[PDB]
Amino acid sequence: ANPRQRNKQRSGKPRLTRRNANKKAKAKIYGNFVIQQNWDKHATLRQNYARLGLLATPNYVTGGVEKLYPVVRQLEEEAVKKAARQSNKMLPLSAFEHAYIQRLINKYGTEDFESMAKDVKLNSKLFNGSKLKNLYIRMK
Amino acid sequence: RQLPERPSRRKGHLSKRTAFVRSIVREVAGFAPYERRVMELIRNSQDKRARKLAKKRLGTLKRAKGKIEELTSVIQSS
Amino acid sequence: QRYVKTWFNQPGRKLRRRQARQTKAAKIAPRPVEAIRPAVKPPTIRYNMKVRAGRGFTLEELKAAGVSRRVASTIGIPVDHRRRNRSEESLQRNVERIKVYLAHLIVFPRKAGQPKKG
RNA sequence: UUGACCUCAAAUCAGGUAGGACUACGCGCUGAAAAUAAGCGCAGGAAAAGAAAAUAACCAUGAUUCCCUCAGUAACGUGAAGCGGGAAAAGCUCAAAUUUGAAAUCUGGCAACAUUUCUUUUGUUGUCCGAGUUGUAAUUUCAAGAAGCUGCUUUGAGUGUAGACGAUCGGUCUAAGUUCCUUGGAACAGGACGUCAGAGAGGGUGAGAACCCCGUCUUUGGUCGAUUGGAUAUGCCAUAUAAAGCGCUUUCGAAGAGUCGAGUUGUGCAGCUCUAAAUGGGUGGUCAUCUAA
RNA sequence: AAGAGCAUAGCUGUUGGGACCCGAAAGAUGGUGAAACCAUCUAGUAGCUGGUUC
Repeated sequence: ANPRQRNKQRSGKPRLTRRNANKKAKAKIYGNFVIQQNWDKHATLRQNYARLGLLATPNYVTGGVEKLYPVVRQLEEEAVKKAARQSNKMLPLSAFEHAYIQRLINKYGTEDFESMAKDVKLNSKLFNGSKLKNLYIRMK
Repeated sequence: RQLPERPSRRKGHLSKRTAFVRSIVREVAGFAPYERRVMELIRNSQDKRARKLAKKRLGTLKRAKGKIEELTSVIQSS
Repeated sequence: QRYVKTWFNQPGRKLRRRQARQTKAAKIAPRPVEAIRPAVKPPTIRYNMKVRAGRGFTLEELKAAGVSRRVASTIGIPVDHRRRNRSEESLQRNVERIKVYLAHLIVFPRKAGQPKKG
């Protein structure tokens, strides 16, 4: 009706036909590979979550439930596996630190972490006692 | 259950610095026309005339009250 | 009785929102669609005998429950810096709401950053 | 005699940006015989609002928006709001505190080196000039927090490769009568005999065509692409002399002014006259609640 | 004083929306000409006139 839409009604240029509509636009799953294998491309998301043993929501369902009649283990072992592979949170000492703590321990014994902190010459960086122990245990 | 203080309710108490900064500006800036007139009336002891003048200027009694003791202490320090 | 609002898009708004739910969780599968909300008492005399979902767990609820503010929003536990526990009843009802949550939670490990040296 | 700056210019100076259109919905402002129409200004795929200077009077609630309810109630024919049920959910950033054992920051020129929806896009590295101490970074935002002490737990604004997985653009593949008899210019009609069907939607063809043709179903998919989203595996670099959470405190805790507000005037806001404070100030019912500019 | 309603659909009545159909003299906004004109408000206003279908 509008001149604009009358233009391409009386024009000869073909439209920009864009083919988009899909009945039941159930979006397919990406993200986790485990769930993506064991998804049901037909059933609904709240069915699929309850099928797998995953709580769809922790909070109460604000409507009805589905009553038709009168993976979680895999996710668990995969989880503890990766925590095991990436577990060694311990860090070594760089060459500077290797000398830095050695010179402090070669002169203030080994357990007087309050004395090393008070030192003004060797403990130039003014590291507190809590970090001095951290560098100590990091050496071993 | 008693509840630990929410740090918003701390607002407006005072500071040792913010008080100090406010004291310096009071001396440095000087005094407004009305504060000059009010101060002179205290020195002449026409306080009842002085206090009623302040309420006309500011608008409320507590505001008028509060400014009077600010100026009187200034008088004694001077 | 001028301009009217007519609801012929009510059935299509029902599906538009259903597809948005479908689109959302499909992006974040293993995790639930929604966060956990606390259980709070309505603020009236007509409604103080009922329990309803809150906005999030106060600072003290998470502190006793064992999560700090920063790691509580990552794993999906909203915080409510406004709300506060005036009585031990609400503290215990919501502390043990997070207790069952942290028991049913499987926090997957992330990728670490390991510099070549210390 | 020579120079710092401060302010102000000029240039077809180097590089940039603004205007006009559309206006269904957005935000203003102005405004009739309804805060309407018309007028005026301004935006985006949404806009606006928005992390309480908020309600309430409870066993308290907890940004905003929207729907239902509250409710034609309350207040004064106009016409609420809180609570209640839902949809959606996500939080945050500055100013005000000395980096003072180091302006740690950034624009630009050139020089290189990569990257690309892309020779069109986007940066990094070095280097010189400047910006900037009348304050650019790090830190902090009241929910706090900083500075110490403590001892536990954590860490990439990287870059290739590979595969799976979604997203888009285009190309590509699809079952079975056109067999006889009468009507007719025409068999797509009538009858006979058969077939296909995950396809008997629709259209075309010389009259009612599942089986002539295009399609339809398969397709919630095969196939060749072309770009890409986010994860996963693995390789190579990595400033970690660091940065962050939480116990503890014999330490401290900065918080927005011709604005709040009082008098009057125009229809909460605005104009004029005057002009604040620091447990202060605002809003509710001495307590509660919030912490504006 | 041993509760009778709640919802829906239909019929009819009535009140309000353009309100059974058509029709009056003004006005308001914003414009175009040189008070007039133009498109809006606007289906302005009816106590009244005319019509109202087997």
